[PDB]
Amino acid sequence: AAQTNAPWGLARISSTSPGTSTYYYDESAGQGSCVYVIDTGIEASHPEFEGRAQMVKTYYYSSRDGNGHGTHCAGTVGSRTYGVAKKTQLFGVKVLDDNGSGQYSTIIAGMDFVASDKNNRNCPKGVVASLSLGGGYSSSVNSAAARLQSSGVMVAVAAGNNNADARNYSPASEPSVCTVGASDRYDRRSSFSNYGSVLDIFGPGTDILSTWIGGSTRSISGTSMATPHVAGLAAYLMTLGKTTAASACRYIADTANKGDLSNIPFGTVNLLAYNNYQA
Ligand SMILES: CN(C)c1cccc(C(=O)NN)c1
Repeated sequence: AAQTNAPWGLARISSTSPGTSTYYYDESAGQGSCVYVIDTGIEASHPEFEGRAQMVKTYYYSSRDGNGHGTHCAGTVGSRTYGVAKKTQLFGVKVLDDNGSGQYSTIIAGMDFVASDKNNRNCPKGVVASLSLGGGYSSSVNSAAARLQSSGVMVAVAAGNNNADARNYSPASEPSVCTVGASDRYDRRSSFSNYGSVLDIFGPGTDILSTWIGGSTRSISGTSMATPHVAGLAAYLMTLGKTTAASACRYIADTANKGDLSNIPFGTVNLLAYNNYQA
């Protein structure tokens, strides 16, 4: 399948060169997989989700996304126009308030929730969790992400946006999950992207167009935007049977475009997520 005039990040993950405009992908499109977006919520009513999104848990007074961040990330995972895996099932877990903030205790509870709740959902091709969030180093937060991965969920987490070593941030620094840095449309490390040995992979993160609340769209930037590209890619590859939740991060690194990014500090992987789709 081909989406003409796609957002640059979708085109990038289906190309060995920057600057293309068509997103090429297998038509299975992540059908049969499920991605939990652990964030500010998801505006499931957005036409771009086509009924494939639903809120399953909130830690606040409402399940509504009153911010937009979670809706944007969910759109990059699986919206029709802006998503990597256009036929996946999206589940929203609201651990962040409408200002985009959340306590670590709540974020941990949300991860534990997904590890259990997935045992109650039909996800025949497997389960992914996308965590476009974090703060300073916490062994408890890292352990919660490790538990979620161990339970059989492909966990993708944002590296963080401090132009610093991700070893000092969580859940970014948890080795057993998939830590995602951000790149721009010219194949440069995004100006804000964290780096370091804990990173597994880079994805498109500067100027990413996706869904927003109020049935809208907008372009924003962050490792929060790169993370759902990788989560959606994992769901897509799992539906194709090429990998599993336990092995998807390594498979994505195995098959990435290698050595093509600039301003990668020595000791950080130079790997850009790539779907390797051949029609
Ligand atoms: C919104 N910010 C700064 C953000 C976004 C995504 C991740 C993080 C983090 O600290 N990860 N360990 C921070």
